[PDB]
Amino acid sequence: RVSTRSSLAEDLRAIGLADGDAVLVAAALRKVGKIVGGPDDILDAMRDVIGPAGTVLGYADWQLEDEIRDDPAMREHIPAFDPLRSRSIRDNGFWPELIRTTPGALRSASPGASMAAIGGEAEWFTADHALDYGYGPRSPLGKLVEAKGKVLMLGAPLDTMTLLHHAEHLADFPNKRILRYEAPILVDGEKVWRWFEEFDTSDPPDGLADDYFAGIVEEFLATGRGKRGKIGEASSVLVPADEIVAFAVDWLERWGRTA
Amino acid sequence: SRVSTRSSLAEDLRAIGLADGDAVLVAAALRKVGKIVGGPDDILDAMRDVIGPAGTVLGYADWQLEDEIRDDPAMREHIPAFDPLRSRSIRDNGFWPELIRTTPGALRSASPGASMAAIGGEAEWFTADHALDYGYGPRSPLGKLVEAKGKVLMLGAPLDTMTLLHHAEHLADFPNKRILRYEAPILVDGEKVWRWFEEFDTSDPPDGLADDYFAGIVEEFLATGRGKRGKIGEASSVLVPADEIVAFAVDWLERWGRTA
Repeated sequence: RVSTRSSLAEDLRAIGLADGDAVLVAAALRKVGKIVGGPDDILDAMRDVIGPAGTVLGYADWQLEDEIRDDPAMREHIPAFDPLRSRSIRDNGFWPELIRTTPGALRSASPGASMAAIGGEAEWFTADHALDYGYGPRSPLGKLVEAKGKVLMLGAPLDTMTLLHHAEHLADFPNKRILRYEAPILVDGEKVWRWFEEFDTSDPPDGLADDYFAGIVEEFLATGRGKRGKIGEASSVLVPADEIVAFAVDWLERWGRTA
Repeated sequence: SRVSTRSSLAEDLRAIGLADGDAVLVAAALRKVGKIVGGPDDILDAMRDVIGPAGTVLGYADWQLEDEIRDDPAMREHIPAFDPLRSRSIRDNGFWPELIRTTPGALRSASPGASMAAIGGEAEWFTADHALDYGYGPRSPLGKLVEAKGKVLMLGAPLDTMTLLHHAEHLADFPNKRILRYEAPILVDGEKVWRWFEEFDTSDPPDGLADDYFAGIVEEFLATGRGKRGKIGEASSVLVPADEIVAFAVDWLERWGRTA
């Protein structure tokens, strides 16, 4: 069947979205199916279910492709990171670009961990995003747990749950990989190369698989605290950010104590 | 097999004919340009560097409607009205018009079928007072482009996608000019109100002509030496004065209707 802004609203209410919720969404918009007014009907329906006080987020990142790090003669030609002009990454899909390009949207300043938010608390999730360790508490992810937010996997593969990288920052497990890279950002309004360091989110900890987030999400849904539903034609899940992070921290700490 | 930079694209745009201050309507196929360092925005950034802050880059936006609005009924109330701020550009000619519209500081026309995204110094002038009915006539950024003696750059896109020539279809005097009538939801007094539109049909060539007959008119105009070709990145491009090819397409169409 075709999905409308009214139809998508009922599908989002059924899966467990309410007024005032702040939900981080990673979406594979192709699985949703035919929509009348395009994929904007999804975002418009969400802002109707959660209201103007609710907030919708999306993992923006940016198109850099690691050709900046050690391809000199590119350095003077790589544009600086601008949280107003830098396009979001196309790895997980068009959904982060849909939020950012929507009028009235905002975008945090940490290049690797940048989130595109829109809604009443969009000014709060994007503000004061730490550059180094951009997945820690001083990030939109940590504020999503602090605000008891939700996460909706709109047909996207479950291993793409970026929120669980915030659990990697908190989990006490031995030998985390410290990733030090150099990226160009805007310092005093001009392009300046800053040295960054964070926990390796491009590769899992030594031992686990690249998609070990998928097993953590499937284990959490087995508890019943999560909800599974369909939005249009895309089978989706909806989990609380505060519980699945604490569930993943215990998952990682339990796995790390085997030393 | 070379890569293009913001500085590299600027020097390529200067050789094709782009200069300071002038306006340029761009229909582009960004894949033909090849690898670019800072993404496709380097193309738009390079133009605004060559044309200066007073120049204006325009793009044919239209909007996503897919003609499912046409007569599919009771799907009528579910169609969001046309918003020159939130309705996205059609994706059939490429990402370029949406690249301009989503760029900060850009504006967008008000005629749904013929809407145009513009950014630059005179972005306010080109997008203003765009007539809903006959959105390709003299009261459109196409007519304002001819008035300001702008240019048209075919950045890898096929020459039959030069939208400016639709403005010449409106000006040319040839018999049996088809008329397209349709209704689409727009914004009247801040609310969605359906409106019947009347315009010269642009989705089909007039009187059994080739669907790509725009490409021939540009190819014949380029034979006069009045335009200029040149590679921008790795894409063969065509820069053409806006006023001269409209006068060329008018005489081409008027003499064609006479010969019939």
